Amino acid sequence: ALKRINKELSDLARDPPAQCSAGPVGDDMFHWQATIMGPNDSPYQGGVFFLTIHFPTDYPFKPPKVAFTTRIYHPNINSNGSISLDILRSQWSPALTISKVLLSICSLLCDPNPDDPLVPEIARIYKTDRDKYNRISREWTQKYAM
Amino acid sequence: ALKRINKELSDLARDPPAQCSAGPVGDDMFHWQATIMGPNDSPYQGGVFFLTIHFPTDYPFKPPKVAFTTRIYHPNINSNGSISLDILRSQWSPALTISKVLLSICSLLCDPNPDDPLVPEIARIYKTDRDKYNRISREWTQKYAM
Amino acid sequence: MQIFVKTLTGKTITLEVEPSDTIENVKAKIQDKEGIPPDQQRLIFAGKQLEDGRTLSDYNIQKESTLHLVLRLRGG
Amino acid sequence: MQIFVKTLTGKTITLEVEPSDTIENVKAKIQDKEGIPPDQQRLIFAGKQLEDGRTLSDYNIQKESTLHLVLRLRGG
Repeated sequence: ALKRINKELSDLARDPPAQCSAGPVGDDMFHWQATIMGPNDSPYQGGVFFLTIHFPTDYPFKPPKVAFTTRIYHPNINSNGSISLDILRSQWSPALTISKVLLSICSLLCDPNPDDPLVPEIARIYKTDRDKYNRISREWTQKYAM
Repeated sequence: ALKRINKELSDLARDPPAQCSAGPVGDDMFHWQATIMGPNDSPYQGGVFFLTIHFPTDYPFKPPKVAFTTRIYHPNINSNGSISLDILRSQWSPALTISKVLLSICSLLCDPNPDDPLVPEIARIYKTDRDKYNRISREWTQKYAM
Repeated sequence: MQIFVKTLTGKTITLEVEPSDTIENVKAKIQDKEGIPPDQQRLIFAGKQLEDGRTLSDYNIQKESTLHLVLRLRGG
Repeated sequence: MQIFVKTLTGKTITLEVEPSDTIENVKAKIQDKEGIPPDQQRLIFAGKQLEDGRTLSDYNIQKESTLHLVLRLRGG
């Protein structure tokens, strides 16, 4: 997995994701730390969100384990930072990259998947009361992401 | 033991343990089934854990046999669900109750005893790399406890 | 009959039911009050996870009993 | 000299040792690589449980021998 991890790391170097960045936290290639700017469209705007990426020994056969460390108000993201994204589980492909995963996560922030939620109460609010969801999501961005 | 088992069963009825419940599985008083919510503080949060309780004929002179049926990542709990808690063995008292045992187990989930482990490799991780232990413990909660 | 449902956030729901009401009916009442579909509902009582096709009296749930509502993830 | 230790998880440890190394020394090397204290270590070879105060040559363990590391519970 080490060669694959390095090629990916360098790849971000030549074509760096906008409003995203990642790297090894320290000297361990398997363990990376990443940032996501709140997407301009989203209610998360202005917040900076930190994430951890851990690569399994079997990577890229098996998907990287990705979680939020920064607190966030999302139907698809729980209090512990765990993420419900298809690309991380069922729909993973060795073809896919961390850059793609980060892009997928940014997209997820813009458009949540309420029907298959990680937090049912938030999903309910997003569905029946979008204004309240946007308003609360903003409160948390300032409270936790600035 | 039957009168003692009933008094305990009813006791939980008047003062029910928070984030815990227990009862006879069926018509046999000796064999009980119990649930523990992952404690809010712990990495087990959001998981629901099931346990079996079997009362020895000699109860309460002898301790109830308690085990996890739900899979869990713990230094003090093994793959087969067996539990290393003092109250279950050396430190049992006829004075003690199932409610107390469940409370003790909840406490155990919040604070593991690595130095006297049931799984040495997990205890090592909890001790030297708490972040990895919290991260893996969360992976198992979603994988097995939701 | 009146029973309580305790959520993970620490809120208590107050339901009006009958002993012959199925666990499916109860989840529907929880949807009326909380707007959570039964899909994402999971009830615990007396050490058991309550099955949808059984009644409250099957689990011998009676007045003022407190049920526990927890998550039911289908994995997304 | 080189010997292997097989764990219950199916991992193989690769140690560097000498025939005069005690079983105590070997457990210390296993701690260097796996971080498990000798307390919680238990070694098996040739039907025997290896005693801490004896050497690898006492048990006639030689190059490329595979030892089995298993649990040593003190009961907690």
